[PDB]
Amino acid sequence: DPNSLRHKYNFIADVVEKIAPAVVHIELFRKLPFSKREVPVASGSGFIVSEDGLIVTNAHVVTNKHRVKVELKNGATYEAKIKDVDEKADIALIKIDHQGKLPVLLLGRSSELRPGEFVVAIGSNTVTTGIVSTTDYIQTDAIINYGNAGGPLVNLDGEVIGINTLKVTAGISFAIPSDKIKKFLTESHD
Amino acid sequence: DPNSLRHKYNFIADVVEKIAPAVVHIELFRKLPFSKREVPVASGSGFIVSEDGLIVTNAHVVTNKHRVKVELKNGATYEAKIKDVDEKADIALIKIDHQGKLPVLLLGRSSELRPGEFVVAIGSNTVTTGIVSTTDYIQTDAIINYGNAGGPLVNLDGEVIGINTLKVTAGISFAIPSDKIKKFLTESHD
Amino acid sequence: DPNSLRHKYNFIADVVEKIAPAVVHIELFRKLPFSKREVPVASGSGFIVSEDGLIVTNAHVVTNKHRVKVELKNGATYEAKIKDVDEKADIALIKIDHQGKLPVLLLGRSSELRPGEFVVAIGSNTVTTGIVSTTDYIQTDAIINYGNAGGPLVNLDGEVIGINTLKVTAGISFAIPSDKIKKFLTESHD
Repeated sequence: DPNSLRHKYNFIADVVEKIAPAVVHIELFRKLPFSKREVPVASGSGFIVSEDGLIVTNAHVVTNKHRVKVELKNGATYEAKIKDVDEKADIALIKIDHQGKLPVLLLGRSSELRPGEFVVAIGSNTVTTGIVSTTDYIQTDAIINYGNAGGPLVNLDGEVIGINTLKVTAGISFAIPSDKIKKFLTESHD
Repeated sequence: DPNSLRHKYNFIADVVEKIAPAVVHIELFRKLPFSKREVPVASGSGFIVSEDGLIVTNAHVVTNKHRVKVELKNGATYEAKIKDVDEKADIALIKIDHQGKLPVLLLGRSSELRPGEFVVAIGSNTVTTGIVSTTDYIQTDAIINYGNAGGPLVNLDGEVIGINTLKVTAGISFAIPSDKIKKFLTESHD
Repeated sequence: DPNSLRHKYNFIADVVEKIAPAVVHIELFRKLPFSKREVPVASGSGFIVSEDGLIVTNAHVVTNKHRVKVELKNGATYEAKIKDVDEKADIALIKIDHQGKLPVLLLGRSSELRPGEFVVAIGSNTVTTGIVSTTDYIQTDAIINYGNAGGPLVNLDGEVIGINTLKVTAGISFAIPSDKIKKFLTESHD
């Protein structure tokens, strides 16, 4: 039955299946006090914004300090390189040397978001959904935790319209807008 | 693409765009101890149930005590007047003298709610959504906080079927039913 | 208007109306210290997986210890009998002697769940909804509390794809999968 409710109405499933591949797991490693032996300090999610392997996450998953390894949905790990890390903006860009063209999430214009729009908050995997709760930051219903922090908050078209953050206020989560990411990204390409 | 998921399925956005104008921000002001100088004690949301400017909220946003100012979505502030405040019912009615016909939210019959119905919880702006979790009060999934307390909980037709309240139990929010509001409202018109 | 949003899009209401009858309220009673006088120790939900009145819940609503009474949506109470209680699996099967064929929830294959699928978490009544947050246990957005613990987590077809559990982690609820239930159930029929 394509007249069935499950087929007719799992539009979030449809979005997640489309974006999961471009969402990646990031791990921050620090060196032990007087050792050459590094160990993971921070873990998070990010996503790919370019075929050759540019990746964006927030400044908490990645900070210029440490060493970063990326792991792709498929399960191959990759030493990643830190191209830029704006702390004020809470955004980070890293690059991995992948063999062949990668899958990419396009950015949506977060000024077009309408209050009430469904969005999907996704990481590495773990996915929650909700709506845009306010027209800075984008606020939302959707739970954000360590499973999806750093990862994208997307609209029903599969367009990144935020980065998930762990800031929460009275049940409401906060994400950095894609418009800040657009900005950040163009000012790095300098 | 009107075949796009974002167009096809943002029905909550569609409801919010329709009701936002009739949802208003209320502020309760008290006089300082021995001064003529008043200051805001309480803040909340309400909505309009009549063109000339009758407005309903709960008895926590407004209580016969203080002084109330209303601010409309558009941003004009207005001294509001307290027409009735049932404490047992946790409902309040106030009136503002607006220049011209205002937008109005109709009441739905909250006995018709079916378990599982999507409802939208809205304030001033900030919006959350969920479902009716139980057939007194209407219980629901949707987060209610200071952003939308006092404001309406509506059904997918844009009909007020509750007032948002800050009572919460094991994750579940409570709203005063429109049927109590209908009651309250008719017993005031006395 | 069947072109109305409320008619067009309350698919969760539609599912809940279909499954509510097969969802039941369970109560665990223990004997007072040196008395014949028993009193309720635990309360929960379950559901029916057979016309003659087999019922499943988790091992927390029911444990081989106590005495169990079932109450049906309609409101008739029934002494229930404990047919099997796997503690490691956190599943329990009980049987009630009902007069006539009861309504039954079929099991879906929880390996078919896709991340993002809407599911509905239901008890006795109280209902919450969310999505599958991870491909062991099924994780989800939906609030699970005492209102629906023990009860089924279902997919949009009305197929039980989990049992609701009170385990929670960073906002995310856990349910025992239908595939474990299938397993459990066939190994009991021994």
